[PDB]
Amino acid sequence: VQLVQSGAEVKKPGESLKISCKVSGYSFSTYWIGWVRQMPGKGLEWMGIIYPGDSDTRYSPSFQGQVTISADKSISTAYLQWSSLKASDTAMYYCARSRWYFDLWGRGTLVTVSSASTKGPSVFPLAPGGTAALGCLVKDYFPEPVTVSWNSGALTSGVHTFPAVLQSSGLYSLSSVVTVPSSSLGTQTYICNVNHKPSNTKVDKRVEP
Amino acid sequence: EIVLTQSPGTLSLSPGERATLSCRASQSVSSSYLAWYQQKPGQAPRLLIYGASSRATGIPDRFSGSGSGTDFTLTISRLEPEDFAVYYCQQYDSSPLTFGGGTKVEIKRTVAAPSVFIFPPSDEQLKSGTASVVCLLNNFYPREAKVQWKVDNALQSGNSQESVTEQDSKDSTYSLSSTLTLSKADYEKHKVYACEVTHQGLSSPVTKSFNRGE
Ligand SMILES: [Cl-]
Ligand SMILES: [Cl-]
Ligand SMILES: [Cl-]
Ligand SMILES: [Cl-]
Ligand SMILES: [Cl-]
Ligand SMILES: [Cl-]
Ligand SMILES: [Cl-]
Ligand SMILES: [Cl-]
Ligand SMILES: [Cl-]
Ligand SMILES: [Cl-]
Ligand SMILES: [Cl-]
Ligand SMILES: [Cl-]
Ligand SMILES: [Cl-]
Ligand SMILES: [Cl-]
Ligand SMILES: [Cl-]
Ligand SMILES: [Cl-]
Ligand SMILES: [Cl-]
Ligand SMILES: [Cl-]
Ligand SMILES: [Cl-]
Ligand SMILES: [Cl-]
Ligand SMILES: [Cl-]
Ligand SMILES: [Cl-]
Ligand SMILES: [Cl-]
Ligand SMILES: [Cl-]
Ligand SMILES: [Cl-]
Ligand SMILES: [Cl-]
Ligand SMILES: [Cl-]
Ligand SMILES: [Cl-]
Ligand SMILES: [Cl-]
Ligand SMILES: [Cl-]
Ligand SMILES: [Cl-]
Ligand SMILES: [Cl-]
Ligand SMILES: [Cl-]
Ligand SMILES: [Zn+2]
Ligand SMILES: [Zn+2]
Ligand SMILES: [Zn+2]
Ligand SMILES: [Zn+2]
Ligand SMILES: [Zn+2]
Ligand SMILES: [Zn+2]
Ligand SMILES: [Zn+2]
Ligand SMILES: [Zn+2]
Ligand SMILES: [Zn+2]
Ligand SMILES: [Zn+2]
Ligand SMILES: [Zn+2]
Ligand SMILES: [Zn+2]
Ligand SMILES: [Zn+2]
Ligand SMILES: [Zn+2]
Ligand SMILES: [Zn+2]
Ligand SMILES: [Zn+2]
Ligand SMILES: [Zn+2]
Ligand SMILES: [Zn+2]
Ligand SMILES: [Zn+2]
Ligand SMILES: [Zn+2]
Ligand SMILES: [Zn+2]
Repeated sequence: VQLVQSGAEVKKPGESLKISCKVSGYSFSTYWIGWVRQMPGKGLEWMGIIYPGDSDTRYSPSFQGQVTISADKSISTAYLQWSSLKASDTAMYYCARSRWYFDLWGRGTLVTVSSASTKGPSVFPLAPGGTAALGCLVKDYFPEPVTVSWNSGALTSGVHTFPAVLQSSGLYSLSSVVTVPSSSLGTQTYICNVNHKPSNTKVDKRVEP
Repeated sequence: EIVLTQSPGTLSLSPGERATLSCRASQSVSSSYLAWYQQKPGQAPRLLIYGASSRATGIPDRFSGSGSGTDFTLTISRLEPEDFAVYYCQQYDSSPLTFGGGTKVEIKRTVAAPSVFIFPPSDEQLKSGTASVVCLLNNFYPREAKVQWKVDNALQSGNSQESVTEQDSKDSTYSLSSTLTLSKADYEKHKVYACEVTHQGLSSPVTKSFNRGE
């Protein structure tokens, strides 16, 4: 059994959106199937379930009338749709088979809703009693994600790449730091490698004391 | 709707020990229709237990559940490294099929004080008109800590953001960054930039500071 969810979505407020979950390996029409929200940093929230055989639905009151759950059994697909997205609809959305407990889960669809437009990050050095710390500040990008490595992946021990934060501006920012021997600052080169695929940006920043 | 209360919010235990997680319902759940799920960072949840006490397919014997009515328990009888995760209960009796708020099971270790580092803004960023000051608290335990920003010895609220890592795989600690962001014009109106850190492992607060331009 597979529940295959549609790809990440990046939308403006007010726009409509339909995301999908296509099942294989069981009788789609004889089990309930439903949707769970998870905002980043929060727990799970039940949205509703549908019985594809006849499209009976059960909705949470906090989502009813904001979303529609639907199903097309001819292609074994369930759907979740919004007629008018709000920024607060930014979340991961999971489909899962419902028994009524959720026994088989899709991998999730990330939905980002923002007035922001695609933007690559700026990368600034965080320049450096035995240990020294240095890093890179990856500022003002949209949407997620960025990836950060150090020395093209040869430096991993002591690296903390922090979760992104959403700024009041609507752009994301994160820092990546690493602790190293103070004695190495004169003698080793430290470079943070940053990739932001949505904007096709690759940036290497040498971080010097 | 039925509200599910999970306690404690966080359990701190050692490898090999037993975790007992609680899920209390505001109204009685019929027919033991209470499920438990595990979620690891970056992954979808997975089912552990259904019917309050039945193991889902493929789930190992160290996970068990019990209870009825308004009181339910999840037991992880021997904590393996994979088991330090977040756990959710859900009732699937009455629509809406509500989740509890989650319990995190973390690794308990000895107290470790943070090492603290402060980073002034880069000249490259300053050219662009903004100033970000970064404070790093490295490898501390437990997670509780306080960071305060001071500019010319005045406390700063509303202009900083924090981020915390998941627990470290090698030494079971946490790290935290706080970033204070000002316009360059505002940054140049002040001299002393400081972050002050309090933590159980510190006998008194640690302050790291710099003087802008000096
Ligand atoms: Cl549509
Ligand atoms: Cl049914
Ligand atoms: Cl949300
Ligand atoms: Cl939420
Ligand atoms: Cl986020
Ligand atoms: Cl909005
Ligand atoms: Cl909103
Ligand atoms: Cl699953
Ligand atoms: Cl927005
Ligand atoms: Cl923008
Ligand atoms: Cl020292
Ligand atoms: Cl991210
Ligand atoms: Cl990364
Ligand atoms: Cl993140
Ligand atoms: Cl994120
Ligand atoms: Cl790169
Ligand atoms: Cl460079
Ligand atoms: Cl409520
Ligand atoms: Cl309670
Ligand atoms: Cl607690
Ligand atoms: Cl063990
Ligand atoms: Cl029963
Ligand atoms: Cl397992
Ligand atoms: Cl086992
Ligand atoms: Cl075991
Ligand atoms: Cl976790
Ligand atoms: Cl320890
Ligand atoms: Cl610079
Ligand atoms: Cl305060
Ligand atoms: Cl002035
Ligand atoms: Cl100011
Ligand atoms: Cl001021
Ligand atoms: Cl403090
Ligand atoms: Zn995010
Ligand atoms: Zn919520
Ligand atoms: Zn029906
Ligand atoms: Zn109702
Ligand atoms: Zn909404
Ligand atoms: Zn900026
Ligand atoms: Zn060397
Ligand atoms: Zn490169
Ligand atoms: Zn309520
Ligand atoms: Zn109580
Ligand atoms: Zn508590
Ligand atoms: Zn976690
Ligand atoms: Zn995630
Ligand atoms: Zn073991
Ligand atoms: Zn496993
Ligand atoms: Zn560290
Ligand atoms: Zn904090
Ligand atoms: Zn580590
Ligand atoms: Zn350590
Ligand atoms: Zn000022
Ligand atoms: Zn203080």
